[PDB]
Amino acid sequence: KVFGRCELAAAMKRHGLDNYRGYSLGNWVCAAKFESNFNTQATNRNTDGSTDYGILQINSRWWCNDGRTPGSRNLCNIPCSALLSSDITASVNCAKKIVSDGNGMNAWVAWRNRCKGTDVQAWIRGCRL
Ligand SMILES: [Cl-]
Ligand SMILES: [Cl-]
Ligand SMILES: [Cl-]
Ligand SMILES: [Cl-]
Ligand SMILES: [Cl-]
Ligand SMILES: [Cl-]
Ligand SMILES: [Cl-]
Ligand SMILES: [Cl-]
Ligand SMILES: [Cl-]
Ligand SMILES: [Cl-]
Ligand code: NA
Repeated sequence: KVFGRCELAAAMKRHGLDNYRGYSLGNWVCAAKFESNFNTQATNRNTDGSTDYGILQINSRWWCNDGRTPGSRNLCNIPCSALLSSDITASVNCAKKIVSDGNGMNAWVAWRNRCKGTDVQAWIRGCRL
């Protein structure tokens, strides 16, 4: 599913991401924009052999099982394919664990490089939320 911007903001908000670990909703929308272009089916191989999955590009080295990432863990206790669903529940539950791991949203390199410190409120402008 390719979410619209406000459509994703509303779903993330409903799932409790707004101000989760202190990160406002626009941070999460910005991260999803640059991680997946709001496409739940996005997948991208990393150089280490892991793969990132779904709207928030959650990686298989630590967070989900894809059966092809040697030495990796599955700390969200889910198959990585569950992160590609139209329904973002699994991705959000897993993202909550990631952003709690110690470095906050810096875990998403694209957030650090493209969203951190910017006017992230713009990502929720116009939305009836
Ligand atoms: Cl915001
Ligand atoms: Cl881009
Ligand atoms: Cl894909
Ligand atoms: Cl992989
Ligand atoms: Cl995801
Ligand atoms: Cl594996
Ligand atoms: Cl393969
Ligand atoms: Cl393994
Ligand atoms: Cl999803
Ligand atoms: Cl933080
Ligand atoms: Na894994």
